[PDB]
Formats: sequence, C-alpha cells, structure tokens
Amino acid sequence: ALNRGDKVRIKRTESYWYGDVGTVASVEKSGILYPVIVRFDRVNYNGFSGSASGVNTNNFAENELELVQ
Amino acid sequence: ELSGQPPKFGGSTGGLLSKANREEKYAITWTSASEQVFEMPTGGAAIMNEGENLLYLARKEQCLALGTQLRTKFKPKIQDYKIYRVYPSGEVQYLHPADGVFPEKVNEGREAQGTKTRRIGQNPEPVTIKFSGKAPYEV
Amino acid sequence: EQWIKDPLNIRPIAHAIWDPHFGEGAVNAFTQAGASNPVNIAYSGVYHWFYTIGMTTNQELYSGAVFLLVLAS
Amino acid sequence: SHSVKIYDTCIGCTQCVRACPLDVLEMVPWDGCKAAQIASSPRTEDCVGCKRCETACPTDFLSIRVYLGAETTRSMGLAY
Amino acid sequence: MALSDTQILAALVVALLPAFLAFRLSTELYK
Amino acid sequence: DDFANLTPCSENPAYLAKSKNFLNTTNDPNSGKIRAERYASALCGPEGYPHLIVDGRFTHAGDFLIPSILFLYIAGWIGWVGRSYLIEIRESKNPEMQEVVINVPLAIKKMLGGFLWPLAAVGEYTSGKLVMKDSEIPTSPR
Amino acid sequence: MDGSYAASYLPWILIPMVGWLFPAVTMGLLFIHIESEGEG
Amino acid sequence: MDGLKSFLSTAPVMIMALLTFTAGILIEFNRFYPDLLFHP
Amino acid sequence: AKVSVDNNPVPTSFEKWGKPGHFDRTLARGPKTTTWIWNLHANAHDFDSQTSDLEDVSRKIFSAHFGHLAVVFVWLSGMYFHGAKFSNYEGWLADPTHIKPSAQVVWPIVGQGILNGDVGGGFHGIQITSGLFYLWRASGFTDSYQLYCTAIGGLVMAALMLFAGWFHYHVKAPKLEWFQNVESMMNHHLAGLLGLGSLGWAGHQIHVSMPINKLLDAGVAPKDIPLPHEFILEPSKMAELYPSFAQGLTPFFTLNWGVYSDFLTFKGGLNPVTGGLWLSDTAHHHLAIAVLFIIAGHMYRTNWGIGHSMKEILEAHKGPFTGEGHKGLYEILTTSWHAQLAINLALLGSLTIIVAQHMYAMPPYPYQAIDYATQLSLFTHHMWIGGFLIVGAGAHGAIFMVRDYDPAKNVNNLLDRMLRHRDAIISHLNWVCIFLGFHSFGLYIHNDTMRALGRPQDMFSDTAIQLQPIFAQWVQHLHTLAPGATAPNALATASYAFGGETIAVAGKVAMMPITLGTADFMVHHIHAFTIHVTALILLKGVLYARSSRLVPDKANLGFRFPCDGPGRGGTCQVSGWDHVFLGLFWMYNSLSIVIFHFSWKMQSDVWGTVSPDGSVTHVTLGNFAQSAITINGWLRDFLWAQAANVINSYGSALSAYGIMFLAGHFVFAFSLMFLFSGRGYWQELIESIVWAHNKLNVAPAIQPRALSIIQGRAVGVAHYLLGGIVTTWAFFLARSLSIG
Ligand code: CLA
Ligand code: CLA
Ligand code: CLA
Ligand code: CLA
Ligand code: CLA
Ligand SMILES: CCCCCCCCCCCCCCCC(=O)OC[C@H](COP(=O)(O)OC[C@@H](O)CO)OC(=O)CCCCCCCCCCCCCCC
Ligand SMILES: CC1=C(/C=C/C(C)=C/C=C/C(C)=C\C=C\C=C(C)\C=C\C=C(C)\C=C\C2=C[C@H](C)[C@H](O)CC2(C)C)C(C)(C)C[C@@H](O)C1
Ligand code: SF4
Ligand code: SF4
Repeated sequence: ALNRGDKVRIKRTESYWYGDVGTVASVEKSGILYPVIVRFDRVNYNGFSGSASGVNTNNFAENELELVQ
Repeated sequence: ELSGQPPKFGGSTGGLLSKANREEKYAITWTSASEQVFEMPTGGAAIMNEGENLLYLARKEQCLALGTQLRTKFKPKIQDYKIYRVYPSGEVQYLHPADGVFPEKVNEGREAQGTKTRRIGQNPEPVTIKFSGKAPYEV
Repeated sequence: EQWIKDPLNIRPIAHAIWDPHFGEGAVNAFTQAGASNPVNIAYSGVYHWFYTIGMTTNQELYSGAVFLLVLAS
Repeated sequence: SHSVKIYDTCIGCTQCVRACPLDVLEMVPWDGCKAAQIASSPRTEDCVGCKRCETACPTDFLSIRVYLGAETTRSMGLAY
Repeated sequence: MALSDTQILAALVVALLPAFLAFRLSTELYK
Repeated sequence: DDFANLTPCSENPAYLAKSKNFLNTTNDPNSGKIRAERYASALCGPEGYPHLIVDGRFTHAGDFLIPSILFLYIAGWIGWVGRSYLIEIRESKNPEMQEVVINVPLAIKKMLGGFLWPLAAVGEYTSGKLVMKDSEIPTSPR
Repeated sequence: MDGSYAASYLPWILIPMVGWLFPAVTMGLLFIHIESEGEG
Repeated sequence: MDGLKSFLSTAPVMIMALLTFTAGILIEFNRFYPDLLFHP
Repeated sequence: AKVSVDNNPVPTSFEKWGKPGHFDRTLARGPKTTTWIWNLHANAHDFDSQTSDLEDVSRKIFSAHFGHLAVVFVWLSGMYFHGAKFSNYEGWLADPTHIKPSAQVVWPIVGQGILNGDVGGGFHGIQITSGLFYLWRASGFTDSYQLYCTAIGGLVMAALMLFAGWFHYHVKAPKLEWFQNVESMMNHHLAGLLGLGSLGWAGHQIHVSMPINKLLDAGVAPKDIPLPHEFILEPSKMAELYPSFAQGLTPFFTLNWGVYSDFLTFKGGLNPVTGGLWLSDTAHHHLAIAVLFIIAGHMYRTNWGIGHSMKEILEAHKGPFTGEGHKGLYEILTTSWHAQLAINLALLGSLTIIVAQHMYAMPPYPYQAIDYATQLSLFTHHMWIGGFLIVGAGAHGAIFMVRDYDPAKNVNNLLDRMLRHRDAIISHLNWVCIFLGFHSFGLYIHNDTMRALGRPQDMFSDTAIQLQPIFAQWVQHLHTLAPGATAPNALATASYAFGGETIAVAGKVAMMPITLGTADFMVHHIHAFTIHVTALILLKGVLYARSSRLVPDKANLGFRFPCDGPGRGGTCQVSGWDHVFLGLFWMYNSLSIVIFHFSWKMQSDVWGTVSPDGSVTHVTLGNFAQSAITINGWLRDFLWAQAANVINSYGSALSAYGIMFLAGHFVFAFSLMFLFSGRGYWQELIESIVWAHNKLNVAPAIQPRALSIIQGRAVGVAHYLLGGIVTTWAFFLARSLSIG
C-alpha cells in the first residue's frame, strides 16, 4: 500500500516522530515484521553526549503509519 | 592447564590485590609473532615475548581491554587470545571467546537469551503487576 | 511561675545547660533570666500558650507531662 | 546482576555487541530482520551497566535495554 | 512552687513503662 | 479621595525639598530642573518619589497604558517578522543553513513588512493556518 | 555544669550515658547486627 | 567578494549589528530626551 | 642556514569565511541541532584534532601566536593612547603626592557621569589602579606627545604582527625541521631576546631614565627637564649629573669598571623620595642579567659543532633507582606541542606568582608603594593569572598523556616509572592532604570553639599556646643581617619586609618590617594544605588519564567525555577534563585565601599613616594577630568590617564598584543552575516548549537541544569563577580606594 515518496504520519507512540510526518524511503517485501523504512527531516536524540546530529531514518510496521501525502 | 611465559614487566602498584587469592582472578593468553612493546591495562608499558604469553589480571574488563588493544593496535593482528577465570581453589573457567568464534559475527548453534517477542512500548503497566516480585521487563 | 508574674519583662526558660566543655565566660554569659545556672531562653512560645489555656502552677505542668506519658504508653 | 533485554525491533547491525566491553552480548541467527540475526545476552552476570550497547543502538528507541538490578562484585566492577 | 526530687524520680519510673512498651512495639514491627 | 496616602508631588514638602538638588543626567546643565518639572505632576509618597498607579484609570494612563501599547506593537512586530521569515525559509532546500547565514534580502523584506502585523495576524487566525491542529504536532508519550 | 533545680545530680549521670554509654552500646549492637553474616 | 558578503551575513554579525543599532537608537534618544518616566 | 620553507601552500581567499565549521569534518556538513553551534565555537582553535600532519599544526600554531601578539600590541597601543588623551598624567607628574591617577573618562548619558569623580587637580575621571603612571614616570615620560607616539608605534607593530602572521602562514610556511631546531631556538631566545632585551633596557635606563628621574626627584618641574635626546646630543649634562660619564667608554674596555660606581650601585632598599627602587641598582641588575643571558646562550650546538646537545645531556643523567633515566624525553618534547605547553604553562604561572609576591615587597616603581590600591590590584591580578596558568598546565599535560603519549617509546624511562608507582604517589599525597587539612583547619575550628566557650587560654594564639614560625623568623633575621656580613658590598637589605627601618613617603608607610606570628604560621600552613590539595587533583588527572582500576580504557574514550555510564556504581567525572574542572574550584579557593591573607596583613601590620613624631597608625590597627586565628574573626573583622566601603558606595563616584559587587554575587548564584542539575530535565522542558512553538507553526529548523554534560559543567564553572572573581575585585577596589 505504502510506496516510495509517501508522506505518512507515525503512530508508534514511543518513537521520536510520533505525530510527526516522514516519507517512505523503501519497503521490503518479505516476512520482515518491520518492513517499511521511513526517513524524516528532523533527527532524534540518538548519539553520544556532545554529538552534533542524530538519526533521520527508522523502520516501522505498516499498521503504525497513516497515509497523508 | 595454563601455559605461557609471562611478559617481561618491571612490576607496578596497579596489579592484583587480595581479591585474586580470596575471590578470583583472570588470565589472558595469546601467541605473539614478535617480542614487542604493549601497554598494561593497569599502567605502564611491558614487552611481550615471541611465542606463548600469559598474564594475570584482576577484572574481566581489563582482560577484554587488553584483547581489544591486541586486536587493534598491532599490524600482525592477534586474534587468538583466550580469557579464563581462575578460582582460588584451582578451577579454571573458559570465558572468552565462548565457542571460539567472536561474538561480533553470527555463528550457528547459539541460543537466544534475553530476547523478548514484543517491542519496548508493549511492556505491561506496573499497576497490573504490583505486589508481585516482578518488573515490567521481567514479564 | 515567675514568668506569669511579669510576662512583659521576663524571658521564658527552655531547658537547663549542662556542658563540661563550657568555660567560665560561657557560664557567666548563659546565666540569664534570673536563673542560678546556665539556662536557655525558650522561643517556641509555649509559656504564653500554657498561660492562655489556664496552666498557672508547676504542678499542673507536671501532671500534664505524666498524663501525656501515660497516653503515649 | 543487571538485566539486558533485546526486543523484536532489532535490525541486526551488531553495533551493540561491538560496543560491549565485557563480552555480555552475542549475535544469534534470526528471521525477523533482513540481516537475519538478533542480539542476545547469555553472559549477563558479567554486565556492569555502562549502557554502551544502548548508546550504539540506532533504532528509534533502543531495541536493547539495560535494567540495573542487584549489585555484585562483578557488577560494581571492583578490583579489590 | 518548684518540684521535688521524689517527683522527678517518680516521673522517671513512670516513663520506664512507655520505654518497655516501645521496645515491645519495635520488636513486633521488626517481625 | 482615591490614594489618601499619596499626595501630589507639586505640594509634597519632601519632593520640593529634594528637587532643588536633582543631578544632571546628561551634559545639559538644566536636565535636573527639567526632571523636577516633569515629575512635579506625579503622585509622590511620604519620601518624595513619584509613584505609578496601574488600575485601569485613564487619569494615570501615561504610567502603564501608553508604554504597554507601544511595547505590544513593537514586540508583535518582532515576533511576526521572525515567524514569517522562518516559515518562508522553511520551503527552501537548506532551511538550517539559512538559519545561521541570514538571507539578508529576504530578511529585510520581512523586516519592512511588519508594521501591519495585527491585520496580518487576524487574517492568519481567520484563515486557520496560524494555529496547527493538535493531531498534527509531535507529542511525547503520556 | 552545676544547677539549682531539684535533683541536680541527675544530669551528672544521665548525660554521660546519653553521651557515651548509650551511643557506644547502640553502635556496637547495630554494627554486630548489620554485619552478622547469614540467616537472612 | 561573495565569501566576504556571506561571512558578513552570518548569525553573530547580524545579531551584533542589530544590537548596536538598537543601542545607538536608545542612547541617542535618552541623550536628546532624558528622564522619561511616563507619557506626560 | 637551517631555514626551510614552503611557498604559497594555502591560497588567500574569502570563500571559507562564508562556510563556518569548515575545519571540522563533523561540522562542515551543516547544522541539524543547536549543539552544532556550541561545537563550532569549541573545536575551532584545536588544531591537533583537525589534522594529523604535525607540520600543518605547527604552522597554524605559529600564525596563531602571531595573532595573539598583534592583539596584545593593540591592547598596549590603546593603553598608551588612552593615557595620552583622556588622562591627567601631565597634571599628576607635577604633583604626584596630591593627585590621583586617572585615565578613563565616562560620557554623561544616563547619569553615569557621576563616575567621573574628582581625582584632584581639577580633573574628573575614573581612577586607575594598574599603576601605568608610575611605570611611565620610571620610563622617563614627561609629555603626552611621547605617549601618543608610543601608541602610534604600538598600532604599527600590531599591523606588522598581523602581516607577519599572514606571510608566515599563507605565503611562506616554515618546515617541520625548522620548528624542531630546539637548540637554535633556545640560543636565539636566551641570548637574542632575553639578554639583548635586558641590554637594551639597561641602555635605555642609563642613557634616558636615570637623568630624568634624578632631575625629577630633586624638585625640577617636568617642563624644565631636558628632553631625553638632549642628554645624548650634549653629554655635558650627563657628566654633570654623573661625573664618571666624563671618562667615556674607556674604563669599560679596560675593565676599570669601578669608576662607573656612581651610576651603577649596589645600594638595595628603597629610594626615600619616591619609595621605589634605586634606578642605578636596577641598571646594574638588568645589565648583569643581560650579560648572564648572553653567556647562557652559545651553549647548545647549532651549526659549528661548538656546544652541548640536549639529547646527550638528557640520556646521560640516569641512575640506579630510575632505570633508563631521562631517556626518550627529547622525542617527547620535540614531537608533541602539548607537553611543551604544559611545562611552559606551569613555569610561567609560577613565574607570575613569583612576580606578584616579589613586586610588593620591593616596589620597583616610584610612588607605587604608597598607592595601596595599585599594590593590592597588581598583586591580586598577577596572582590570579599565575593560578590560571598553573591549572592550564595541569590540563594540557593530561591532554598530552591521553593523545601524544606512546608506550612503545617509553620503556623503563622516567615516564613509565611514574606510571608504575602512581598508586603510591596518589595515596601518600592524599594522606598528606588529609593530614594538612585536619591539623590546620582543626587548629582554626579548635580556636573558634575555645573562644565561643569562654576559654581563651586554651586557644592557639600568641598569648595562648604559641605555635611560632621559628624558621621564618630565623631566615628573616639572617636576611636582615645580610648587608655587611654576607653581602658586604650591599648597603641595605633586599627589602624592608625582612626587617630594618620604616620607609614612609608623604606621611604614608611605604614598607615596614612584616612580623610573623601564630596567625602567620596558621595561614601559611593553610596555604600549603590548599596548594597540596589542588596539586593532588591535577596530578590524579594527569596520571590516571590513560586508565584506572575502575575504567581500564579511558584513553580510547578520549580526553573530554562526561562519563562511562551509570554502571560500576556510577562513573561520573572520570575524564581528565573533569579533573581540570574540579581543580579550577580548588585553585579559586586557594588563591582567594592567599589574596585575603595578603590584603588583611598588609592593611593591619604595614600600611597606614606615619606621624611627624614617627608613630605608625595602621589601616585596620593591629587586629590581624588576635582575630585571624578564628573563622569568626575572618568573617567579622575582614569581610563584614571592610565590606562597608563597598556596600555604602551608592550615590558617589564609587557606585559602579558597588553595582559590580552585587553583580558578582548574582552570577555565582546563577552558576548553581548548571552545576547542581543535569541535562535530561532541561531536555524534557525544551520538548514541552518545542511543542508550544510547534502549535503556532513557529518551530525552528535548527532543533534546540539542552547543553551537553561537559558543556553544562564548563558553563557552570565559568560563570561561577566569573562571579566570585568579580565580587572580590569590586570589594578590593572599593576598600583600597576608600582607605586613602
Ligand atoms: C566540643 C564541643 C562541644 C561539645 C561536645 C558540647 C556538648 C554538649 N553541649 Mg554544647 N556548646 C558548645 C560546644 C560543645 N558542646 C559551644 C561552642 C556552645 C556555644 C557557646 C555550646 C552551647 C550549648 C548550649 C546552649 C547547650 C549545649 C548543650 C550541650 C550538651 C547536649 C547533650 C547532648 O549532646 O545530648 C543530645 C544528643 C543529641 C541531640 C545528638 C544529636 C546529634 C546526632 C548526630 C543526631 C542523631 C542522628 C541519628 C538519628 C543518630 C542515630 C543514633 C546513633 C547512636 C547512631 C552536650 C554535653 C545543651 C545542654 O547542656 O543540655 C543538656 C545546651 O542547652 N551546648
Ligand atoms: C523527647 C523528649 C525529650 C527531649 C528531647 C529531652 C531533652 C533533654 N533532657 Mg529530658 N526528659 C523527657 C523528655 C525529653 N527530654 C521526659 C519525658 C522526662 C521525664 C522522664 C525527662 C527527664 C529528664 C531528666 C531527669 C533529665 C533530662 C535531661 C535532658 C537533657 C539532656 C539530654 C537527654 O535527654 O538525656 C538525658 C535525659 C533522658 C535520657 C530522659 C529520658 C528521655 C525521655 C524520657 C524519653 C524520650 C524518648 C524519645 C521520644 C526518643 C525519640 C526517638 C527519635 C530520636 C528517633 C536534654 C535537654 C537531663 C538534663 O536536664 O540535663 C541538663 C536530665 O538530667 N530529661
Ligand atoms: C584594548 C583597547 C581599547 C579599549 C578597551 C578602549 C576603550 C575605550 N575607548 Mg579607546 N582606543 C583604543 C583602544 C582601546 N580603547 C585605540 C587603540 C585607540 C586609537 C585609535 C583608541 C581611541 C579612542 C578614542 C579617540 C576614544 C576612545 C574612547 C574609548 C571609551 C569609549 C568606548 C568606545 O570607544 O566605544 C564607542 C562606541 C563604539 C565604538 C560603538 C560603535 C559600533 C561598534 C564599532 C560596533 C562594531 C561593529 C561595527 C558595526 C562595524 C562592523 C565590523 C565588522 C565587519 C566586523 C572606552 C573606555 C572614547 C572615550 O573615552 O571618550 C571619552 C573616545 O573618544 N578610544
Ligand atoms: C634574536 C632572535 C629572535 C628573537 C628576538 C625571537 C623572539 C621571539 N620568538 Mg623566536 N625564533 C628565533 C629567533 C628569535 N625569536 C629562531 C632563530 C627560531 C628558529 C629556531 C625561532 C622560532 C620561534 C618559534 C617557533 C616561535 C618563536 C616565538 C617568538 C616570540 C615569543 C613571544 C615573546 O617572547 O614575547 C615577547 C615579544 C616581543 C618582545 C615582541 C617582539 C616583536 C618582534 C617580533 C621582535 C623583533 C626584534 C628584532 C631583533 C628587531 C629589533 C631590533 C631594533 C629594531 C630594536 C618572540 C617575539 C613564538 C611566536 O610565535 O612569536 C611570534 C613561537 O612560537 N620563535
Ligand atoms: C598559552 C595558553 C593556552 C593555549 C595556547 C591553549 C591551547 C589549547 N587549549 Mg587550553 N587551557 C589553558 C591555556 C592554553 N590552552 C589554560 C590556562 C587552561 C585552564 C583554564 C586551559 C584549559 C583547557 C581545556 C579544559 C581544554 C583546552 C583545550 C585547548 C585546545 C583548543 C581548544 C580550546 O580551548 O579552544 C576553544 C576555546 C574556548 C571555547 C574558550 C571560549 C570560552 C572562554 C572560557 C570564555 C572566557 C570569558 C572571559 C574570561 C571573560 C568574558 C566575560 C564576558 C561577560 C564577556 C588548544 C590546544 C581543549 C582541548 O582539549 O584541546 C585539545 C580543552 O578541552 N584548554
Ligand atoms: C627543607 C626542610 C623543609 C622540607 C622538608 C621536606 C623533605 C621531605 C622529604 C625529603 C626530600 C628527599 C628527596 C630525596 C629523594 C631523591 O633524591 O631521590 C633521587 C632518586 C633518583 O636517584 P638516581 O641517582 O637513581 O637518579 C638519577 C636521576 O638523575 C634521574 O635520571 O629518586 C628515587 O630514589 C625516587 C624518589 C623517591 C622520592 C620519594 C618521594 C618524596 C616525596 C616527598 C618529598 C617532599 C619534599 C617537600 C619539600 C621540598
Ligand atoms: C499573533 C502573534 C503571535 C501569537 C499570539 C498568540 C497565539 C496569542 C494567544 C493568546 C492566548 C491563547 C490567550 C491570551 C490571554 C490574555 C489575557 C488573559 C489577558 C488579560 C489581561 C488583563 C487581565 C489586563 C489587566 C489590566 C488591564 C488594565 C488596562 C491595566 O493595565 C491594569 C491591569 C494590568 C490589571 C506570535 C507570538 C506568534 C507572534 C506575534 O508577533 C504575533
Ligand atoms: S551495559 Fe555495558 S556491559 Fe552491560 S551489556 Fe551493555 S555494553 Fe555490555
Ligand atoms: S545495536 Fe540495536 S539494532 Fe543493532 S544489533 Fe544491537 S540491538 Fe539490534
């Protein structure tokens, strides 16, 4: 359902982007239980104390994403 | 049992204490291709001799730090070190590597431990498990 | 019993002082409020409370203390 | 000793095992991720609780969590 | 009038009772 | 009969006694006299210093109301130009780079358009895109 | 250190016990209890 | 030069230039009209 | 010639000015969070981490040092210009005992014109406490035009320094071999810089300063005194002032030096007219040290095989207890800039401490001893500079140990042996710190309790149990007898602090004997305790930076990391940077006690007014002896009593100081925001505020982040030290300007 370039809202309820919007960078079609890959403009808190950047990509299941586009 | 010429060291105050003869100590053994200088985790520099080596340390973390230094800071990389736990009675327990393959790479025959079939957000609420000797992650 | 005779000019006393580490100067300084020994000066305002609620004699205070001992037991 | 748990959001990047200084973690075969491997904590009695494995985890929230518990000589990392 | 020595000693003896009761309560609570 | 404890500075003996020796704030030699004149119309306390009354009354509107309006206009100007510049640069390809290196042309273009910030703000609120919905904002777990 | 209250000799003996004897006895008992290995 | 223009447009330079502009405005106004406690 | 350079290595362009963070690979990518800003201002001047080539690092260091020289030159030129245009130096020169120095004038805008107090002579301005006027009078300045020309020359020198940096980096960059000519550098910098500088200053003094100051001290008006070039043009005046100048330079070349005895003396002591040192004594002094430094040159082999070799000397001094001895240190100090920085910082900080402690006992400048404010300001200022430099040595040594230390080149040498018995060193040092603190501060607390309990006869005082500094008294006695006995050709003592008569100028005591008693014993041993504790902290930082029993791999974690984790019971503040952060506070404590002791003792036992009869009335009377033995005495007779002049400063010319006093008391407290808290709380608060700004669609692209743990600690310590030092500065300046 979710393809490349899809703007989706995150509903994992514990990820850094809960309620934020991201874009679907890739979807892997197999038995993987978190197949969707979503990338975001903002970066999370990931990194050692003093790092100047975080992580702007994550893996999500299909059910925890709401299509917006 | 445990064989190897100890590296030539002048002795330092950072070595073992009474815990070694009272609780336990740790031993690290490796094969060196040349007598060369390396760094004691307890402070100072000592030369290790060609062939077998054997070193007694007080903590497993010190042994693994020495193993990391051996693996990273030498062009003829030393990947054959072995870390044992030596008890005061005399028992020697093989610790690292567990099955002979480094834990970084996946090897068949290992058993999953501490793996939960849910995600971090699906843990039970504490109020539903209170007055029992359990924690949300323990469930 | 002396305080009630002049509440506006007498300092209430909290408890007596017994300190072997004291010196002569401290002993002279802390002998206050008309006492015959080093004493402290009460600042919890219990003298006014006891006076207002009707306690006027030492024996009444003693009976109250014993009764409170019994109540705590 | 402390407890180490690995949740099903692991992608098998093996960074946690590399970051562990006391060799507590291991890489075991799996099927839930593309790398088909998941982290494990067999030697959990040697863990000190430095949280280096948690720092190394790149998921949105840590797929590996460390819960500090009972303290032993090993857990305190004492040399005496 | 100021108290007497017998009054102070009697107060000590009376207070000896809550001490014993408090010891019993502490032992009961520890159990 | 309001402020029976506050007297006019024009008659308060302390203020008149102390206003002769008012210090000169600037290089002008009679700045102290000007200050004494300007403060003689206020409400001085027993110690002779002016007091500002802020209760809504328009007789003392100069104490709070006029500076309040001035500050509100200026602060709204600043906030509106900042928000407009932020929203404008947010559609570019490197919004963060333009945050540290200011786009001075666009910056000044937004700088000069801020004097109509109340009309723009009310039009923004009526258009509905001044305030985002609660479901479109990232939120922390409860 | 000398008082004019009734039974002024009591602080001469009560304070040392509260000062030395009781604290020392309590220190010893607690130290033995918290250090008694086993049985719990 | 383009590089000089870009350097002049950086955050500290803009913030300090605006601060000196505002400070000069305030100082000149207070010089020519001092001691303004209220709109009289 | 050993010169080797590279031509046009780095083009001169403006493009990289428009891309901040270009030096760092992690920052040149572009900011995503606010931390990118704080890193940019923090990793800028750390050239070692930016690149791995040592030659590029050395070139950058050379040009950066040129830049700091240019900045200092601009500062000096500004000082001279502001002393030439906005100062009463010409007025003060005619009446030095009745006019206060002043070189800062305040514009009247919002009532700050009250700061322009009456400094005497009809001049209104801020009184200065740097002592520049006395230095200028000693240098022979008499007109403001000379000061203006000095300022112009300083600006020209600053521009020349800037051009030198640009040339020696962007055009002709020296090679690595050039930088490692430590023998040539040491020769040229001992003989060509220190020796030649001393010779030039001795020539200036003899040919300029002494005649002008001799005429000035006699009573001649400044305008009547001939200009300095007229003495050279017409040596008749010079021969008139000093007869031996009639003999010319013949006795110098014939070793008949004694004839020059009139203007090259060995008097010692103070000049009665001005209260400063004799300029003839200073002339022979700087001449002698010039000769000594030029002789100390020509020592290291550079190009003609005639000289010592540093490596040979280092590798030759080895003994039984030290294994390889001083082997490998030459490669350490010729390949790592950080070790050189550590050694130089330690020695330089101790040098400014020596400067502070020696410039007050023998005041070298005319009319400086009687200006108590200038004395206190100079002492405290250079004291603080020395303390900061020593802490910086303790820091950059640990930086070297983490980064540039290599175990391969250090086997059984002194560094390795140090790394081997480090536990014994730290344990014995910790014990001595505990012993010193216990016994000394317990003397203080014991005195407090004895005084509070009404038993003054059980105290530690001169009337009570004595505790006299017998060794210091003995050395004072020896130095008082030195003229005539052990220094036969000296006329007076080195200083009157040891003993002698009371030198007083203009009815104000310039220098009188400083007696040491029980209080001096206690305070000196308190100083020893504080210094040993600070040394303990910095030594633990340096020695244990590589590893420890708790964390055996701290070297791989870096030099500046907050912690290892909550494991092992908690591993907070284990890096060397954390040891520096902890040692900064103890340096502050020790130096605060030092300056407090100096101020109180100076006010109570030396400074004051002398009557025509000869009696001396001190600033705070003789209250130091009987009050400085209890902490209550320090709190009541020093802080509360002497803070009156700074709390009552409102409404007068000193009001600014009062304001600044409160300012300090604020910032210190403000620092407790960062030292007492952590960053997770602030991160969650920022999360809520970010939600707020997001509701209105005004969220910033650069995501705001709470400060890092290391940044939080650094901000806390910086604001703390700033507040405390500003408080002490305001208090000292107000008190010293309010005591006449
Ligand atoms: C060396 C210093 C020193 C010492 C040892 C004392 C000793 C004493 N002073 Mg004293 N005093 C001193 C200096 C000193 N003073 C000075 C300099 C002054 C100022 C001039 C005074 C002014 C002063 C006054 C005005 C009074 C005293 C009083 C007393 C007595 C109080 C009795 C007591 O402590 O039991 C009570 C003990 C406690 C309350 C213990 C509290 C401390 C612990 C840490 C709290 C408990 C924590 C924890 C729960 C402990 C667990 C249990 C433990 C066993 C593990 C005691 C003899 C009083 C007195 O004589 O009345 C009897 C009194 O009124 N003193
Ligand atoms: C909690 C209440 C309390 C407190 C704080 C004090 C405080 C004091 N009493 Mg005191 N006293 C109290 C109740 C109290 N009294 C009662 C109820 C009695 C009647 C039995 C007495 C009878 C008494 C005598 C006869 C004397 C004192 C003396 C003193 C002083 C010496 C220190 C001391 O207590 O040891 C000595 C006193 C005792 C050991 C009395 C026993 C303590 C009471 C009875 C029990 C209190 C238990 C308490 C609640 C435990 C709390 C636990 C908590 C800390 C965790 C001191 C000022 C001495 C004095 O005047 O010195 C100048 C003295 O000679 N007291
Ligand atoms: C350490 C060096 C130093 C220091 C601390 C001072 C300090 C002072 N000088 Mg001074 N001065 C110095 C060196 C120094 N001077 C030198 C070397 C000269 C010789 C050229 C002078 C010549 C001089 C004169 C002639 C005067 C002073 C005055 C003053 C006082 C008023 C402050 C002032 O000028 O700001 C005034 C305010 C400003 C300069 C603000 C203007 C805006 C600034 C420059 C913002 C900077 C950015 C700007 C927008 C340009 C962009 C650049 C960008 C591309 C990087 C003050 C006590 C004045 C004084 O005491 O009068 C009684 C005065 O008249 N100075
Ligand atoms: C006589 C020769 C001579 C002299 C005077 C100096 C002087 C200096 N060197 Mg140096 N050096 C020399 C030879 C010399 N060097 C040689 C041969 C080498 C190669 C082995 C080096 C390599 C070297 C390095 C690698 C560094 C220095 C640095 C420095 C400066 C340290 C800062 C200081 O002392 O503050 C005191 C400052 C002053 C007294 C101001 C002096 C201003 C100019 C430059 C002095 C010119 C004097 C010259 C003889 C003309 C005067 C004669 C006449 C007009 C009166 C200082 C100016 C450091 C630096 O970067 O500074 C630039 C540094 O890092 N030197
Ligand atoms: C000759 C002096 C000297 C030199 C050349 C260096 C050189 C260096 N130091 Mg070092 N240092 C020194 C003295 C010196 N230090 C002293 C005396 C101390 C003790 C305080 C330190 C403590 C120190 C630490 C703790 C660290 C360095 C680091 C460094 C490296 C560059 C990073 C850096 O600090 O830049 C960046 C500089 C700053 C961000 C400073 C800006 C903030 C300052 C503190 C504000 C000052 C405010 C001012 C006093 C008053 C303003 C008031 C306000 C109201 C206007 C570099 C090798 C760092 C490193 O690891 O490099 C390898 C590092 O972590 N140094
Ligand atoms: C003056 C009175 C006031 C100060 C009194 C304090 C003195 C206390 C100790 C005595 C100093 C003895 C030095 C001899 C020691 C000595 O000269 O050693 C020299 C010896 C090296 O001997 P070698 O001849 O082998 O050395 C060859 C060297 O040239 C290295 O190449 O070093 C050692 O044996 C190890 C040093 C152990 C040092 C123990 C630590 C002592 C720390 C405390 C010192 C404190 C002094 C503080 C005040 C300055
Ligand atoms: C539009 C705008 C923005 C946004 C603005 C927003 C979203 C505003 C939202 C406001 C809300 C939600 C609520 C506001 C409440 C205001 C209240 C309660 C005002 C009360 C006033 C009182 C009580 C007046 C009191 C007395 C009034 C009287 C005149 C005297 O003095 C005496 C005195 C002081 C008692 C920014 C911030 C993004 C940028 C700005 O430039 C423009
Ligand atoms: S907390 Fe540290 S020791 Fe424990 S598993 Fe993680 S990395 Fe290993
Ligand atoms: S770091 Fe995280 S994602 Fe990577 S292997 Fe370990 S638990 Fe899995």
